Amino acid sequence: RCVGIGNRDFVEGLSGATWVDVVLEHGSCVTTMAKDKPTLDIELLKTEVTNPAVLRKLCIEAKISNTTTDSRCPTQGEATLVEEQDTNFVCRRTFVDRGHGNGCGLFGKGSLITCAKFKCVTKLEGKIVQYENLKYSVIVTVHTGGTIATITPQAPTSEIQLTDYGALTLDCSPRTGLDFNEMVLLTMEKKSWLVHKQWFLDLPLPWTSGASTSQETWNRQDLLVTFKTAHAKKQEVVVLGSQEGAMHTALTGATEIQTSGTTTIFAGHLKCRLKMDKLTLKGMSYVMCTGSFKLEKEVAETQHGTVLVQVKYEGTDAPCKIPFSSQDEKGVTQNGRLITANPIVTDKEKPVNIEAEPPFGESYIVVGAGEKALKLSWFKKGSSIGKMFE
Amino acid sequence: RCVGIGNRDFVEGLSGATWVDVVLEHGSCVTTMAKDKPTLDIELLKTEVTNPAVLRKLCIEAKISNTTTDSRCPTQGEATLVEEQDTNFVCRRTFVDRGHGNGCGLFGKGSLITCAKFKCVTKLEGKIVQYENLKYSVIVTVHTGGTIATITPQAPTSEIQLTDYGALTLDCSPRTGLDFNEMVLLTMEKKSWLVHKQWFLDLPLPWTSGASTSQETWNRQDLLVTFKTAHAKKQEVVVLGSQEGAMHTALTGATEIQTSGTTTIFAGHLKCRLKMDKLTLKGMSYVMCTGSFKLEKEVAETQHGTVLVQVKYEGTDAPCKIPFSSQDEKGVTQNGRLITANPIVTDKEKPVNIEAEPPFGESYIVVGAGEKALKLSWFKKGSSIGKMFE
Amino acid sequence: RCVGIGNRDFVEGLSGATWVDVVLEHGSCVTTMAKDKPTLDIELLKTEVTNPAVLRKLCIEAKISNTTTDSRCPTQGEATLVEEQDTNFVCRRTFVDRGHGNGCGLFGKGSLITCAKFKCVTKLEGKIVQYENLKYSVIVTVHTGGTIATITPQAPTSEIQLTDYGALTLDCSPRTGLDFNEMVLLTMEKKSWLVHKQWFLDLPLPWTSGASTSQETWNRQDLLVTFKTAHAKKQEVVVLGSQEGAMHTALTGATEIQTSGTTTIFAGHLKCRLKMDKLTLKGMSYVMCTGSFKLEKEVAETQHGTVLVQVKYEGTDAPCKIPFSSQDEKGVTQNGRLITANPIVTDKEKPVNIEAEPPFGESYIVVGAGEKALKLSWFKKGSSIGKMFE
Ligand SMILES: *[C@H]1O[C@H](CO)[C@@H](O)[C@H](O)[C@H]1NC(C)=O
Ligand SMILES: *[C@H]1O[C@H](CO)[C@@H](O)[C@H](O)[C@H]1NC(C)=O
Ligand SMILES: *[C@H]1O[C@H](CO)[C@@H](O)[C@H](O)[C@H]1NC(C)=O
Ligand SMILES: [Cl-]
Ligand SMILES: [Cl-]
Ligand SMILES: [Cl-]
Repeated sequence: RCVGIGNRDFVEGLSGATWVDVVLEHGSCVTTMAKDKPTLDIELLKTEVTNPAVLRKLCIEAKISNTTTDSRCPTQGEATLVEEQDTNFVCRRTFVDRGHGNGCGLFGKGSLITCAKFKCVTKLEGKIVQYENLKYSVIVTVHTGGTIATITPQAPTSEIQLTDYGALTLDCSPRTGLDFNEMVLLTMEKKSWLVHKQWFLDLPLPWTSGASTSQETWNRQDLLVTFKTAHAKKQEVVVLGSQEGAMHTALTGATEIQTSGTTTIFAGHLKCRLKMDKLTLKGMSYVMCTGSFKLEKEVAETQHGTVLVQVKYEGTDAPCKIPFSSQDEKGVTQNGRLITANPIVTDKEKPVNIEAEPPFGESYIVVGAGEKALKLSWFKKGSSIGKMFE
Repeated sequence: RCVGIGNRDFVEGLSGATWVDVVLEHGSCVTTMAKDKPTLDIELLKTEVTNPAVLRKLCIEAKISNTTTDSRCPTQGEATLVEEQDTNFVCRRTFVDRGHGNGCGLFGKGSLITCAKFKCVTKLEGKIVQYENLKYSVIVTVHTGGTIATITPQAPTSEIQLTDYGALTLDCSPRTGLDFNEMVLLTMEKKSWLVHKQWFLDLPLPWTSGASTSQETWNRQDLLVTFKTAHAKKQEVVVLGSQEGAMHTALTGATEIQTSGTTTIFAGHLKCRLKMDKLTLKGMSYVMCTGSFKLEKEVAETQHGTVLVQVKYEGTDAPCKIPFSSQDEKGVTQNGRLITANPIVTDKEKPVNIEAEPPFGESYIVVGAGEKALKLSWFKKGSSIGKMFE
Repeated sequence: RCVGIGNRDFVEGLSGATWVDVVLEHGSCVTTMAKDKPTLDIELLKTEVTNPAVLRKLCIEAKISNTTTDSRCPTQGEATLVEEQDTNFVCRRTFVDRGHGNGCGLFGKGSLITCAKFKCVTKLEGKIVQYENLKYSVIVTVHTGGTIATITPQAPTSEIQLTDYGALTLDCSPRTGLDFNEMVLLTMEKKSWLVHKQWFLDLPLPWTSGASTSQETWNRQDLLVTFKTAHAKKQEVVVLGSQEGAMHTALTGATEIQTSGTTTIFAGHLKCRLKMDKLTLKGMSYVMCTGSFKLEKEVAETQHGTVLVQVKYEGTDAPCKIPFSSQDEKGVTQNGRLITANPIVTDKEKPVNIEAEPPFGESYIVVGAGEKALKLSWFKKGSSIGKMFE
């Protein structure tokens, strides 16, 4: 089940250490073996975001109450309410017709002020992932027939003592992929999505800072509140309905994600350096596969410019290296664009996930060699920050 | 033409691989050679940004039409137009004098509402560069007397098969320089610039999200529209002229960039690790140059704290290493601040580009050794996000 | 005083170079030694941010003057002032009661406009740290019984010539910790803090772009200015007091930082690669400490998810490696979360600083082995962008 480490991925020093490169991906696991010692496996078990900070909260369903109105006859100056100075209140000033029929000695315009109490009933939250929120669990196993290392952006290193191998340092970083500088965690009711940051910040709903407070205070309440036409002494204030449906539609296409409580689970990717004492490893070689591949399922698209391809091998020579190619609209082999580190069929009866990054526009993905090759045409659309909330 | 790889930039393992460090820069090319094998050259051919997402669009020239006005006599309540609920329309409410001369039984203030249709005629776009938008083409050549690798942030690796050398992995990353988290691609008409992000976001023009929509809807239309003084029954609405000229002036100093269609070409920089099978490379040594250097052209300034210096060598001992130094206002040699990886005169008749990062304030750049040295004084101003749009 | 380099942290090539990993932290210093050569020490001396760009300036104390009012009798149209078109002026329109007692032939509402000149008296500035603003001074010493390298994000490399060791390349990067994409430098009067970016951008004070200008022009002046109730011909305009006190309270908990002029000093952290010519280094081993540790001071908390622990060793076997562990609320050893690279007691009478990154929630920190161990319970609160400015 593990992919063996190739001799290009390590150096034994004449003196000093043996240094080893590995890439860990959800699912995959990597293995190597030293001069007469037990097998060594490494594997990424999970990737979690925990307790991310709120950027802003937004209101998708508001309620209105305590509607108060003050009005004054044309010769009686500007109307005033004390709730004008209350930030729980949303207020509006006008002038209305006044005259004999409503208590005034003159026909003319009278001042009017109306204030109502705004309450958010249903809100959503946009949350930022910082370095302190990301965590990876990496399990390292010596096959005397396991130790779970915790890796974080600020604590990328874990020194671990192994039977027979000795002290082994794991020095791991996240692979380049999802960018938490640009993507925000959006949580509405019970579901979550990854959305672009300015998309979120520019949403036209009442909003409040994520900052620490005792007194929740909304900005842009007007976006959900409608003051109806005023009468001499009274004016109705109304509220829009819930915008959960408008938000659901605007989020169409955004990646949904699974979060229990304050924890969100990702499909992580790590690049690691292993440092151990000077030691001669047994590098593992693989011949290019020679048989055919079928698509175990449809080519899936990520929201950050990649595609995931899962294939099944039909040939006889596993374990072997999967021949992979990308060609742009016009046949040019690209000699790159393969994201998966270890494109290896280690088990003929296990499907193999391959991630790759197609050119923009029309292109072709090719797995396998020769005429036996699976050829798939792909169209990749230019980048977008999301769909407009209406 | 290529700079040879020095023995400090590789290790051959006692076992495992040979690992090699190289830095690739536009222009330069690097070379090395193994125990009785053909020469090996690597070179970065181009760097492209393709199809970046729109953050916002901004309106620099608007037009107005369908101006409609409703007015009511003092005793006839609030004026209303259905276009008040139309987001293509920009509206304004007031009260105006009404009386016998314009159909009203009373002298007093009458309600008035005016709505006009806003259209953007000329817009600009600010676009964000994400990882999926960046691409590098690297050509690798074996001198039997070439293979073009594609490298991207998410797919930094390219395995390539070479004559005599075997399987060679290119593992490349962008060098630290331009920061696409901070700098935005601004496109107005046919020209483009790199501008700071908050500079852009805080521009005082009507704007609309880059988000996907069928119905273009502007925010802050007031910034280009002027409602003139209202009359009893009518009111003119006017629009500012084009702000292309104000934008051109505010962009003064911002780096202009070349973009055909959705592609923008950069002068890229890559740091690479080459991994190949255990092999003894022939490391190349260079003596410090001993002759003199002339400036083939004026010292050029970037907008991110560097300067580019291109020099010509006048001495006899090429290929050789160019002695370089930086001293702060008060003579302190800085032992650093040289950005160029391979400051090598490989060809006496080719000029050499050198990039360096001066201290802030007054300093000196020094190329060459001794009294034969070229000494240049430099002033570097503190950082700025740009000039104010007025 | 220096921590010796372990044999896991270097490789001597069979051919090519000797490559060495080191982590440099304020305080610590690292050392190694080659086959019959003088000792070699490296140490980070300082970390400075110099001349960061202004994002926005915000006004915390404003002043008002040149209050002008125009008013018109009910039958005399809309009031107007030329300062309405002056961006130094803040203006407000209404209608007021007019009648025989103030010069008008009719009782009714008359137009009124009031304009006052806004001036900021006390401002604050939020500043962004870019790559060109960060600098590290690294001193390298050969013990014949020192050369100061300058390292920056864009110029991470420094080639230095040493007695006996030869040419030595320092290739250094900042460790993952403070994130200048997210944290902004806030300067009010003479103090500075690190604050979150959106916290700052969403502050409710009058603001102006950091962009280059001759004419300082504020947005959202209303936030400090109060137009009092208008009279027939006059209206007072007033200004809030200074908000320095409200800002001081809202900044409660934000990290304060020391800045003289345009320079801000940090407690930096660097990860370095040393490249020198092929050479057999003397790797240094340390046994795990066996004695006890006391807390020389209280466990300190950073604002980015770490804690600093300084301990004193009471045992007899220095220099030795400090046994460190973290367990989550329920006893699980985490095999990671240690940030300090070289957790070494090199001197029994010097305290040792240890930085670590606890799980969120309840956990335990453990220094020392066995029953002699110091066991400390910790609670870590979820992330926050700061406290609400009220
Ligand atoms: C008005 O709302 C309720 C009546 O429904 C009353 O008890 C409450 O104290 C008032 N709230 C405010 C702030 O007006
Ligand atoms: C008004 O504008 C044109 C007349 O120029 C008319 O044909 C069009 O349908 C109207 N548009 C709106 C929305 O008022
Ligand atoms: C008004 O303010 C002062 C009087 O205090 C006067 O000298 C100045 O020129 C005027 N400024 C403006 C712009 O009104
Ligand atoms: Cl009436
Ligand atoms: Cl009239
Ligand atoms: Cl009166």
